[PDB]
Amino acid sequence: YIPDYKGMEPIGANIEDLVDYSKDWLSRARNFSFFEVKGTAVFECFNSNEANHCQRYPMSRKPRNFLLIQCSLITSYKPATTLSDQIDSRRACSYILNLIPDTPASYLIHDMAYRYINLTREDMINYYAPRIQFKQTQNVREPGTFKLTSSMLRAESKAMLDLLNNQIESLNIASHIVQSESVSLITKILSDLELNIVLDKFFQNETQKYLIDVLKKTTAWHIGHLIRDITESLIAHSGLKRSKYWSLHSYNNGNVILFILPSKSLEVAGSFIRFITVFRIGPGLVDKDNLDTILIDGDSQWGVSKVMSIDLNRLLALNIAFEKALIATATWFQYYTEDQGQFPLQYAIRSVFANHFLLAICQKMKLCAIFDNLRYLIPAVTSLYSGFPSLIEKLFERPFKSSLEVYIYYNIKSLLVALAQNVYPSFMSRIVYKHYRSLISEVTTCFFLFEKGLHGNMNEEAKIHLETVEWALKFREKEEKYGESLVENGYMMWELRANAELAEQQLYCQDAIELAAIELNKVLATKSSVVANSILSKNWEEPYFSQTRNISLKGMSGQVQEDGHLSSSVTIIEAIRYLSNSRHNPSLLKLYEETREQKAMARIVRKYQRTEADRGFFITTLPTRCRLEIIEDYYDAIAKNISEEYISYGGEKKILAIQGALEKALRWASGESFIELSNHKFIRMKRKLMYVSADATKWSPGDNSAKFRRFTSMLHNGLPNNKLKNCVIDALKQVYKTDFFMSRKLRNYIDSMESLDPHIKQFLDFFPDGHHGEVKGNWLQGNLNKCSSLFGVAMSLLFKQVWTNLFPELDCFFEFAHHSDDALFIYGYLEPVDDGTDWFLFVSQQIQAGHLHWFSVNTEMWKSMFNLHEHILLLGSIKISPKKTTVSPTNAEFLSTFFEGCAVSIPFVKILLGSLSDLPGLGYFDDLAAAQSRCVKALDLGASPQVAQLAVALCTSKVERLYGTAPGMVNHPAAYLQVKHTDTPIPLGGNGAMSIMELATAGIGMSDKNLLKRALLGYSHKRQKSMLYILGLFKFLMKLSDETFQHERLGQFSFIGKVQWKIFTPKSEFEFADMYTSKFLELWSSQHVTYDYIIPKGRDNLLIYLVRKLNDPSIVTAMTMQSPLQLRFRMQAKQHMKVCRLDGEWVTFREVLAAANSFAENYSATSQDMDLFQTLTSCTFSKEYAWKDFLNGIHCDVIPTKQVQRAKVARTFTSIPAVIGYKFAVTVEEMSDVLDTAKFPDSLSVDLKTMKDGVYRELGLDISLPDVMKRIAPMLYKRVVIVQGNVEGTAEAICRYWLKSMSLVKTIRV
RNA sequence: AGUAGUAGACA
Ligand SMILES: [Mg+2]
Repeated sequence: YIPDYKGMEPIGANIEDLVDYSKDWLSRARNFSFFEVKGTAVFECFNSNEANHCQRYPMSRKPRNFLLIQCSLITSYKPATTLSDQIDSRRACSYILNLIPDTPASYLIHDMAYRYINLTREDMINYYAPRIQFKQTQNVREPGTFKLTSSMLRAESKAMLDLLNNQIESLNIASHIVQSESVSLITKILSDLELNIVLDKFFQNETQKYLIDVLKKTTAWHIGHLIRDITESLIAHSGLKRSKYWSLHSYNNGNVILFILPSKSLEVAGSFIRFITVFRIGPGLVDKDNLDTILIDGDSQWGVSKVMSIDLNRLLALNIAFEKALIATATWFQYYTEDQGQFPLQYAIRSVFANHFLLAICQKMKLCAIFDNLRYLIPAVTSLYSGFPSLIEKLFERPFKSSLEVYIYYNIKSLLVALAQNVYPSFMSRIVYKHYRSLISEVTTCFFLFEKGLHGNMNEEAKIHLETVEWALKFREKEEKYGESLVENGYMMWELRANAELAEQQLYCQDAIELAAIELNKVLATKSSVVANSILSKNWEEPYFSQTRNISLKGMSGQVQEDGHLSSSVTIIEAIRYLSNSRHNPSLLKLYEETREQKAMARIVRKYQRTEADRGFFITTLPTRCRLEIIEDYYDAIAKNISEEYISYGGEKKILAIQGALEKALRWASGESFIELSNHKFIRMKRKLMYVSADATKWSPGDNSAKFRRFTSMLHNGLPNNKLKNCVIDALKQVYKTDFFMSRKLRNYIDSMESLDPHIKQFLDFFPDGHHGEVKGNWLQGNLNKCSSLFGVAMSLLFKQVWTNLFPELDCFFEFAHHSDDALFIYGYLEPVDDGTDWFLFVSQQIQAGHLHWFSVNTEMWKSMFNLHEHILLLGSIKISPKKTTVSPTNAEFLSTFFEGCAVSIPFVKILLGSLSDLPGLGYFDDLAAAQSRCVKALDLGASPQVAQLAVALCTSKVERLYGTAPGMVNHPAAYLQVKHTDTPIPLGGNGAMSIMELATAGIGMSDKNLLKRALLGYSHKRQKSMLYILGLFKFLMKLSDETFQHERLGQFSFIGKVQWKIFTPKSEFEFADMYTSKFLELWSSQHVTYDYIIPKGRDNLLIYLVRKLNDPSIVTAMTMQSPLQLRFRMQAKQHMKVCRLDGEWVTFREVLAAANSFAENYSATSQDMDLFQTLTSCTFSKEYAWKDFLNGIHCDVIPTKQVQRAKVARTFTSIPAVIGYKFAVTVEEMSDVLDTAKFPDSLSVDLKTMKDGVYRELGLDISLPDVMKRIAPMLYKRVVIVQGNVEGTAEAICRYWLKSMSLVKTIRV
């Protein structure tokens, strides 16, 4: 009933006071926060920092290791097999036993080789044996492992084993010999890595000859395949049962030997696989200084590497290193083609590929940090004004331990000085780009070559708490200095006029807040009805827990335990706990009323990102989520009506909106300006633009949340009262003070440290009880993004109003874009046309008339614009970053996107590289669909069709080897099915090879429908046995879909159906999953069919619906699987385990294949199946085949005219659950719940009448039948492309554009 | 010995 809360009275702020304050503030010279970019300045910065660096860190004489694996190749590489491994291992051990060991590592490999060569015939039989026929032996306990006890170890090998189970220096970058040595070493490595050892046709001319056929002969290519084999062996050894034993593998005809030492299993957290590599000395990933030993022979040298301990993250990174480098070099290839208008030469391509492969091999945190610095440094020295001195000072705040670090520093220094001298010379080549986009993209690809979360876990666990503790302490000092009331309620403007120090972060001006709210109300009042309806269109009377966001599997804080930590749970568990302990299902406002007295609590956990410092995100408790949901719903509803706020936009509508803003800015500058003159005359003026790509320093931490309260009390909503407004203000008051708990991991770490250094003592003092402290003002990051972004928009509008009042004679222009801590400001200013006469005189006349603030607009008035905008933003506790903010007349950066004028450049390599890590863990069909979907998303984001096709091939191959369905593997369909690999349905291991264009247009499930059409046509034409077999396979798939339940249906949708996979089974079975028996759950699902499409709105039925949710196969899998645990997928999927679902039991994929074959061979085509398949072929091809028909029928001819590049532009591709619920509703509670869910309960029947007819026409099926509509319903619930300028928004034109871009350098006419 | 680190770790 929206309980009445205390409101806040206005204070009557006057815009005249702020205008006169700005008049005074602009009469003095103001120091610009940025520095001009010149070659001499950057050179001086580098020189000073380089000379000062030697005092920061102790002298180091030995460069540290940078290569994770050391190996070498002299000949072409062949993939390893079992027999090949056996013969290679025998030959390699024969070679090794003839060498002389001197280091303990050489002694250890000698002992391992002796033990392996002294293994019997039976041991060699059990060794290499598949899991089907493996039998335990005295020496061999696992298929690929042997035992090597201490009775068979020398003194040196045992010494090495003891070594394994036992301030930071830096090199001299200032030294000119250290740089030379590092450059020589890295250059030698790179040079030896380059040593040579319809769309399909276009791919053949271009992507094969100049990209694939060039890099296929390189040493890097074959070394990458060898690294894949070695990492596959190490992954196989990392199993929970195999890891405690020794292992010996050989590659390249016995030239490379991998010795795997006993290791902690990689299924555990914080474990390392330990291994040694012994190889023949030659070209490749060789670092002689960091090699453990070199054993000489009769003109043969054998490099023995150190013992390397590698974690799961780096091992999985190394496993896909070849594909990573390949996609990176292909992206570089396309970008070079776009920039230079020509294909790169062979030497440059080989160099780029070797550089990418070296970067992917060296998965080290320090190189990642260096590249993270570089991706910000490059925009700094390429701008007009930037914080490049601070960025260069930050680049030197690190020790350079490895040779690669010194080499990269050398290259970075050279590139930055050359850039600031000015044409964009490349960082990893010797080409001169014409566009800054080519350069920034290339270095961003280099940055994305590093996997996320390479940081040290223990250090980062503290580094994520440090900032929150520090800024809470700062807030405490501010409260002590100025008083609690002044800090919380803000300072008045008359106080700022007396104390100019008041303008700083965590302090705000009440007058500024009110004036900004007035400026926003000037827009909000012209759409009062729209704003009010949007507010009322929220979940204000809907029950709280009947929302998907309220029962999700995302993290949640529980209650303070006996030890004092905050519990870890998920949202659904807390929802079920509250519902069990409650009597009804409360509303959002009711839930806030019940839990208002409890206090906001939070924890911080790692985000696991690839930045130099890992930011952490906060997990709060339930009442905190209620308060935040109230505030964020209110402010999202209000902010949807503001065009300068960009979080409220869609996922990719932001790019379109910022494009429109840029067109407005460029249209304003197209023209001229006129300044009236004393004697009714006019001084002409030229319009100019200046973009500020701005970041915000400590956007949430250095903030005061109370500033929102008054803002909320003054923002215009069309509601007829203040009840909801007062509730939002109350909720904001209830998040002002929060409990911040430290993680138990950091707590135990500090508890294990005995004595404490002073900084750790200062950090620990923030927590009085030792577990949680109190944070004021700071709204936790990602909790009030919409509110704070709208507040920043309001402050920008306040600056606009103040500046307009300041200079009514000046017709300046302003465009503002806010996305929280990201901002894009566009200042349109005026310059004298001819010389400066009649303008300097005019400004002097204005000064002589008392308008002293005109001193700021004498020259470069955009500087004064930014100064005043920054000051007014600081009035609202918003600091523009002095380092991360760039100022430029041409180039802008916003939302990870680069603009040059109005052009758009989105980095598509990020999602392309993430496709290689795409693993939903739900099945072969689902994972293939996800990978292809991400490749299609890359195509929409600017990837070329050829590069997208290459990534599609790589991702499909990766998924095929992941699930064992590729030819020669155990789950290959051809071994058990009487059909071909390409004629098999995809859910049954069918071939995933499919062109990118059809996936982009037709869809993801096109392959199964095409196979169904082929089988139907064959059977209806000549009645083959093979076509009847394929139809029987489709029938078998349809049976499996019927065996499942409607409420258990996730992932991609296939009408034919697919196998159901359960992959991860928890050992604890979760909480609240046993209060209702399985029989009860299935009977309830049988007798309550309305709830397979809607959520129950009553507590009694919603508790059952939620307890049933904890037993979904896709829920227990997703509630226990982590991002890298795809490691386990190499054992229980490829080698195969009890994963798939068949006949109400969990079996292997092999059992599913056998059952499919048996059902398909004994299959007869009936009339019902005939009609069903006919409808499927005649209804899904009425639109999808038209895409295939459009692509096949069209013809492309290559015009001899050379391709012309152009600026890119973003174009567009131009409730039902309640309906099924109403259809299936029988009981009174089901009807009530579907009426509540439905927005228009009265029209529902008519809607149902429209649903039956619409499906009967478009889908050719009647929803009156239960099974048909049950199959149809998942599909009934159903894009922005970066193209060239001439392409229109019609969906028939974007496919045409893709066909035109089928060739990278040639023009195509259709 | 590795990863990591001017927060003491894996161990
Ligand atoms: Mg920015």
